[PDB]
Amino acid sequence: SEESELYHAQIHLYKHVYNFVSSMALKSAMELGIADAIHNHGKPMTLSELASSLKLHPSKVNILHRFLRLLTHNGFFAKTIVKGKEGDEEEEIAYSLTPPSKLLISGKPTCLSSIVKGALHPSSLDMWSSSKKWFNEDKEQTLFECATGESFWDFLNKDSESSTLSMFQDAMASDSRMFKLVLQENKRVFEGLESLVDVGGGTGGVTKLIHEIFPHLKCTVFDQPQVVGNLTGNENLNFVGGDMFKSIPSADAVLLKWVLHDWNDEQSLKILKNSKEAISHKGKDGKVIIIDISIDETSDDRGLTELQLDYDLVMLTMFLGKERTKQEWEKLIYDAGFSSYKITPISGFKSLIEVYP
Amino acid sequence: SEESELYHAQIHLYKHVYNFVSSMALKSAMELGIADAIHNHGKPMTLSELASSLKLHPSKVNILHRFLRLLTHNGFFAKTIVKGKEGDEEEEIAYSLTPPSKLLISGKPTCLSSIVKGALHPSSLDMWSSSKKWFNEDKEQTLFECATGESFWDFLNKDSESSTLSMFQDAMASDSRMFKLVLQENKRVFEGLESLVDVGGGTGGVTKLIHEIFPHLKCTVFDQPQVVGNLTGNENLNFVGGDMFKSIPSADAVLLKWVLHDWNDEQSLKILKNSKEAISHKGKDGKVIIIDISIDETSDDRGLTELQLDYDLVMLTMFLGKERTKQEWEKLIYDAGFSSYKITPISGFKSLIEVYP
Ligand SMILES: Nc1ncnc2c1ncn2[C@@H]1O[C@H](CSCC[C@H](N)C(=O)O)[C@@H](O)[C@H]1O
Ligand SMILES: Nc1ncnc2c1ncn2[C@@H]1O[C@H](CSCC[C@H](N)C(=O)O)[C@@H](O)[C@H]1O
Repeated sequence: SEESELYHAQIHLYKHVYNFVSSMALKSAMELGIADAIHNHGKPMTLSELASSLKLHPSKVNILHRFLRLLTHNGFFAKTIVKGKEGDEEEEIAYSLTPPSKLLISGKPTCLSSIVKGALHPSSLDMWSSSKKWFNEDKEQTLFECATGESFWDFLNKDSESSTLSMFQDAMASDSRMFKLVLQENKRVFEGLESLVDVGGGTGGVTKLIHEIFPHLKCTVFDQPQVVGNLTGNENLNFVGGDMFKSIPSADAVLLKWVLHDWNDEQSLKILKNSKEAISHKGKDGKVIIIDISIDETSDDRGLTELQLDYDLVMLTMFLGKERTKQEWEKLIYDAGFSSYKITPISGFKSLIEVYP
Repeated sequence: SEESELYHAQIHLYKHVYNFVSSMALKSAMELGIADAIHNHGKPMTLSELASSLKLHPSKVNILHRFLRLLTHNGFFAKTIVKGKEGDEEEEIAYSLTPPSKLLISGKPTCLSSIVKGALHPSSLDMWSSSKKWFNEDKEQTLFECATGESFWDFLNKDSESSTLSMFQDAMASDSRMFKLVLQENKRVFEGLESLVDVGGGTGGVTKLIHEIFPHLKCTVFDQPQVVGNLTGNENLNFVGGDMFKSIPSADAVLLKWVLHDWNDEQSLKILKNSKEAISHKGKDGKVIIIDISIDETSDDRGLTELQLDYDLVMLTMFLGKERTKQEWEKLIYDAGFSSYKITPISGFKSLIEVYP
């Protein structure tokens, strides 16, 4: 017996084998618009009612039921027992939305539909059939290039991929929108700030959001001369062109939103150093705000670390990109000269790091 | 704040969105033969050593590392810290197998490679791109037929699918082999039995296994006249042709291995009734043994119920088949007249039901 003790070993194995089914079940739920239907019904909905709302063929009803059962077990729906109308139904089960599923209700600031649709789009999953060829080849490329022949970006730009591109940029907009919510949920981060520099803020889209929640904050959008060049306006809105590797505008705080996952530790350290100098005049009152993923391998929420590692693997297979771990984030901020830092989990699995001198 | 409280809602949502990545990571691990390599090294293996064993290009090494990190987090590998050979390596991490991964070592009775390879084969995953079309169409068919145009079985039989068919029948054999292990791990089930009837035992493949662990048990392979017709041999081996819906041979016990998930409750009840009569002469000493899936929705091992529900969904999308829940198994055995029953979990997520009169 000792050693050759299966079962515990098999349950674990199969559990990971069939994980994909849970994702496909969620995918279906959103592509069918179950949340919108129940929400529009605004009252626990019955299998028949939902079936009728989705205008499903009678043969597809029991398929809806099967998907509902699993999804309910996965916490995307709550089961209720409802009345019935006399000579029919007797005792029937009704379904209600749950916080997780409410995120799938469209026409709402919190809708994450487009994002889940892109994350589970065929162009995101089919490439995996080339994983073995990808591991054993001599060419350095993304798994997407290996399986498709072209890079992900070139694929979207094709003419026969017009719709695919609309979907992904809908997800992109949906992601930048959610930032607004991050601001709303973490006002204490920007509370005692008189000014802020949005490094690599491009045309000022993100600053605009910041201004929607904090109208009085003096924001200076910093980017390259060409990207900013002209642009002006507002007493609290600022556009200055320059090079973040040489110097970044002084302010109460420095925002680095999605600007460090593109640079290596060397280039990232210089940016952090220039960031510390830009707040240097505010002394121990200034702070650097980093918005990027941080994987906490030693976290107690194993599921969250796994989700983070999952995402990181998608960045690898699709773009050959990487996210940093909490420790390498620590090394970076300390090697830059800061005294402490505070990580705040945001948007499911992302992070908001507050760095203090 | 109340109601509009995200985060907890998002972490849950994304966790299910990106579940597929864990499956693809396991898929890679087996297609690369990481377990075989470490096992053949028979000592915790270093990233370099494994990289060299897999003969990976230098550019693919860091990809191996990324996949290893996640898989380790998912418990398929244990990290160790090893020596190093002087002027190189310094302190390097080594990887060891875990019970779950040891299941991937080939040339062993417990190897579940072929099974995981089929379960994660493109012919098993690509069809999901047609899920929306499948839900909204009027034709009753499997998701595989909807996306491919042909049934799963016809696909395997094609000439251009010779290899695909070898893979799936390797998985089938691998599954029937594992039964031998189920027997070894549950001898007390067949311990006090003098005889046994293997209903729908076909040509006696499964009885052969039963005879390997229990040489003295009198087994009578029961099936249709044509499938058995001739076949004879052995004092403890028996072949009798007939119809299980009319009557099944008497014996100390009746085995129903994968024979009930093909019949509806009506046909399944008749088979159970005829099974009770076949052991009727042994009184309260006889038993009916059912080997088929049982989903325990109220189980405390939520993960196992989810895995079972996952599998059940694959049977739906690929064959339009179904597995039963523990309660509907209960209704069946009680409506047949039995007094009690005992469910024993086997092979990861399957079940072995012992039914008593
Ligand atoms: N030397 C440099 N100085 C300042 N900005 C630079 C730079 N090199 C590149 N960039 C800018 O880096 C930005 C990276 S993208 C930054 C993302 C942005 N804050 C968001 O929320 O989406 C680009 O807008 C690019 O123009
Ligand atoms: N009326 C009947 N009586 C007995 N066997 C029947 C039958 N109708 C169909 N079968 C048999 O039902 C079996 C279902 S498959 C049973 C699976 C088998 N015990 C295993 O371990 O793989 C077939 O072998 C088929 O020949």
